[PDB]
Amino acid sequence: FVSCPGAPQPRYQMNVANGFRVAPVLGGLTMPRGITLDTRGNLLVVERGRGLTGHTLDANGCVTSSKVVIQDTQINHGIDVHPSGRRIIASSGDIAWSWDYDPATMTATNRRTLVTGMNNFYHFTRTVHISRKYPNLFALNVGSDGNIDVPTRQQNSGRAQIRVFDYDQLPQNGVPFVSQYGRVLGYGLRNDVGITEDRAGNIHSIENSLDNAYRMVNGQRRDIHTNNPAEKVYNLGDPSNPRAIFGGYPDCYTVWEPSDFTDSPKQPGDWFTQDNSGQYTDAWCNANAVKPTLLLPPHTAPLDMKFGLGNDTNLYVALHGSWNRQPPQGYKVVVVPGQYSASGEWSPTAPLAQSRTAWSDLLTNRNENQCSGFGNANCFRPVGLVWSADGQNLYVSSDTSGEVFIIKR
Ligand SMILES: O=C(O)c1cc(C(=O)O)c2c(n1)C(=O)C(=O)c1cc(C(=O)O)[nH]c1-2
Ligand SMILES: [Ca+2]
Repeated sequence: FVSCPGAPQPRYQMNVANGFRVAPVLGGLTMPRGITLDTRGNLLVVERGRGLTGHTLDANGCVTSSKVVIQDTQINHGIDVHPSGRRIIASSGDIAWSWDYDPATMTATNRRTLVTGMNNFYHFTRTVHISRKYPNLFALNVGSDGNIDVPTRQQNSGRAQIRVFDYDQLPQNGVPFVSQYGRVLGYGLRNDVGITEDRAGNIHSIENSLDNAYRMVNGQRRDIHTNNPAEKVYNLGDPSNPRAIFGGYPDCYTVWEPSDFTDSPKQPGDWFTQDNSGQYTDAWCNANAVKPTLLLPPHTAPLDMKFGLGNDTNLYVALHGSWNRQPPQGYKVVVVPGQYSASGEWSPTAPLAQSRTAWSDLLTNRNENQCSGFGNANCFRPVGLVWSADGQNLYVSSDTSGEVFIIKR
């Protein structure tokens, strides 16, 4: 395999790990965000500002034709296909809807309003994940309204949190996100755009953390943003038994670089607060917040993740790349090694405190540190991931470059 028939050349230099090949399958798309595959293996793409587009595939996984499945200017990221293959769910910043779906023709009909009132202008993606273990259940993310959204201390803020809804219980015209139907799976989660599940049905989420981090040291503001805080994954567990896991936000953040913490020694994965005073101190975080399972580098901006299939026991993560770091970093797909229990529960191989070095590059730009976005510096910016059912092809969207790629074993 070298390339897909009729597909455009990649816009940018793309390097891949040993044993893989990469090629574009789609170009010139309008802000392609979330992607998935239906039950007949067709590719579905949210083209933010256009709608859901549907793409038939050949035996190599190349795209042969495209059509508009949902003509809608408001759906802006989230998309999933029910395990039955006969329903899809997609969202704007404000509302999640379902449609009846027929994979034979990639046709969406009979729109139904599910969940309402979610809009904010700061973090406006509403990631959708339908539980594969419990197919009547679906999760929705609502990120914070602001870098440090203090009201998110309360669950009933309806922000920086993921709720699980039972489709079969929803009134016909839908429900507010903050309602008894939206059961809090995790809160204190700044912006958890990437959501997936392991083979046991546990929900794992991945977080975009704090911008412009500082640490108060003897009353002076130390700028620690270059290498703090960590991006991170949470294991939110069984979505049929939601328990409102507290992830720490808006007060507690996760150490990436310990050398930024001179007042008292820290390890990667430890909690810190910006001020370390009043009620919400470092010690308070230790006693009250649930730790993530693994770390990824500051500002890398994970937007999706997917587990490998079959005998591939890795987690794959799309890192959109930073704006709040000099030099920039991310702009890649990475691999995190792990293992499964007998029941299919995934865990990373590295202990949390050793996880800074545990990931590795799968798909990269020429040099992530060269990706400023001014002049000729431009890079592909991974957003969405999906594996083919045979585990041989991994699709990757890049919103700002208008591309979808296939990574082939
Ligand atoms: O720290 C950063 O440099 C940085 C970069 C990006 C990015 O440009 O994608 C995001 C974030 N942070 C972030 O915190 C966040 O919630 C976020 C959401 C998105 C998105 O594309 O949906 N990008 C980013
Ligand atoms: Ca950030």
